[PDB]
Amino acid sequence: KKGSEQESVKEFLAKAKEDFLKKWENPAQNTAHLDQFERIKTLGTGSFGRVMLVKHKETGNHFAMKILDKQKVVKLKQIEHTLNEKRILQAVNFPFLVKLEYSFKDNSNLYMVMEYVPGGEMFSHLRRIGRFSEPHARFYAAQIVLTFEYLHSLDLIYRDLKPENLLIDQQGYIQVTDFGFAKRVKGRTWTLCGTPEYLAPEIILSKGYNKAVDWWALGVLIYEMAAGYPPFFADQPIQIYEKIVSGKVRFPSHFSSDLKDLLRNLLQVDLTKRFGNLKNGVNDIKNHKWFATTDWIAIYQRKVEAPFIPKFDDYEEEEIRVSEKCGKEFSEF
Amino acid sequence: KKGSEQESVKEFLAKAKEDFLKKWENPAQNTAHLDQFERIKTLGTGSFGRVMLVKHKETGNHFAMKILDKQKVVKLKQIEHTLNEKRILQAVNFPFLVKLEYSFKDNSNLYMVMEYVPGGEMFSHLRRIGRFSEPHARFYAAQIVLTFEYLHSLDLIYRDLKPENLLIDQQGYIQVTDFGFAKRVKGRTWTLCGTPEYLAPEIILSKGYNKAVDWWALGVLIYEMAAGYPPFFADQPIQIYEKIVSGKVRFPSHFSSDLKDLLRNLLQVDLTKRFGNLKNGVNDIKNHKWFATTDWIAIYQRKVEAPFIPKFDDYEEEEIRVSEKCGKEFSEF
Amino acid sequence: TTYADFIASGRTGRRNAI
Amino acid sequence: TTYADFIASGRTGRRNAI
Repeated sequence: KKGSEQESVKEFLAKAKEDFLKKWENPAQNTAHLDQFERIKTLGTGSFGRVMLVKHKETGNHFAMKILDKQKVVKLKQIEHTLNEKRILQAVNFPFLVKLEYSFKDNSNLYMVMEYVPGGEMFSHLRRIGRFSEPHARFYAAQIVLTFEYLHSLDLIYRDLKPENLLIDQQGYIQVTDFGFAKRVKGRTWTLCGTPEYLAPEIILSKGYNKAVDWWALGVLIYEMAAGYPPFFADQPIQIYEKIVSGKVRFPSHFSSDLKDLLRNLLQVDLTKRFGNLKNGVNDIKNHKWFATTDWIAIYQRKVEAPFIPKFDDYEEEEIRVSEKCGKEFSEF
Repeated sequence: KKGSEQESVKEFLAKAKEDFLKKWENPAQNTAHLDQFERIKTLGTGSFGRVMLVKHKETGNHFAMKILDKQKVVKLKQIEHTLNEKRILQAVNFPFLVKLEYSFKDNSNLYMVMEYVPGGEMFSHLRRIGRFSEPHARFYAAQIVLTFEYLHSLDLIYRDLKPENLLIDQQGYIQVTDFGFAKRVKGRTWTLCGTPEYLAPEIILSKGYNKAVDWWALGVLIYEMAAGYPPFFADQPIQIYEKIVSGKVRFPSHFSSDLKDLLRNLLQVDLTKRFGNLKNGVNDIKNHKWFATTDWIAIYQRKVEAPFIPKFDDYEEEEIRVSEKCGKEFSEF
Repeated sequence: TTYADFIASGRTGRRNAI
Repeated sequence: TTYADFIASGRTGRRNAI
């Protein structure tokens, strides 16, 4: 039971930390190679490069290949960010983090091959469906909770949670993507980053911050998942900041009482008082009334039936140009 | 027939111009007064002020009341824009322009009372439904065509057409709203304005422009109505401009042939060559193949059945503060 | 704050980072 | 240019003026 759960997580998190430190320090370099994947179709694009749907010639598995054009990355000054994501990503291992299956580079480009998640991002389902019900939202919250719990024990702080980076999988579960802001930080950090509407009052107030930033982000999420829109927004970030800074939310009436209370303990301006920050940390979140019905090990195990499960002219193809090129810069990749 | 139509419009446009010049020059000042309307509920808000759903105590009619707070307008430097819209609006009169039923001011505020259009804006139906069919889109285009034809003969150039300012009425027809960019200009103008994605290559290239800007805007519209998204877009206006400037559109395959051709004559970078600008003007648009099936007088008469017809916690009320105040500035209102 | 005001802002699409 | 790319941009909501 309970104690017995605690028992378990403890043990787990500990073994987990051992594997992470190992990788963290003794990495992973040139896993596969281009030629070993067949090119199926452009899934999307963007600065940095285009993201392709590929299938691994032997294995017949499908992956999503992110192709970063070295030169572009360098120009947009995203070297450090690119190398740190590769690093974090090949070190970590958790049911709800998308997986970095293979990595490689060539004259021209950097390649990151993750596990293909067809359902897409929550963001779009969210705006289309409108609102998620307290229970649908709770399923997703449960998953994030755990992830944060894990992530944090590795001194990592995800710094950009928002529906846009949570993709829905074949079984209805979440997968956290894109770690280009994560930081391993045993302490306080100061850089200013993330998305406006999710930013913690501390980040903008320029005081240095820590793990607690992601627990205030959690609060915006459940709020936007259950409301339909975020607790603070305005067209013009400045404006937004202002509001986040007063820390004055208006919960919709259909909220629960129980959900308001949790929200109010997450949407805390005072770190001292924020749930997630107190001596007990997670525990304060997992023991909340709002989560009473939640089987956490059950969720860690994908054992719970999920409530939702996702199921135009196409692109204008092109050609991995591959033609050393920025070689000093990306040596660590 | 045809000739006979031509006959008519001629006559019409002429009489129309006579009424417009009259008002243009001999206006309309303090029509109603606050007390004569009961306050039903906030429909929306914003800088400048909030927009209310009111009902005219005697008459029992519903209006939408725009309340502009003099001080705010002055601070955001929108005096000239506010007075010119009031002016244009009380001068004009056309089946598809929302109506300025009453106007007034008081110590505190400026009041513009238009006809209430419950269906909302096309923008939202558009993004929800997704795409409009060549025929649904054609119905809307037909209406805009006419409006532009009218508007222009009064030397007015609307300078901001986009799905967001076209509201759908009770019978499925369009109503053009918000004229805070319109200009009466017998000639070329130079100010830089409108929405990025609808901007004419000339506006951004800073060469002075004229009526033709609204015919290039028409082209973006039918394009976004039929495609789902605009012919030029990018996250970051700069980017957008660039593309508009090359004037290189990609029509989706489901387009018609006939619709491509019209589009290509509207999405013309060369004014010399743009449909709407040539000797014949409108005529080049109304005689296009894409519109062959269109009964224009029929449409002017709302005689055609429309294809679509439109049919959360509420606001946090407040209080017309009314408490002279900016009196020099808004004298002309 | 409210649905009507949020679906009127420009912020209903994917938001970027800073 | 294309549906996938537009619903990924930030520009799917009401656009403002300049």
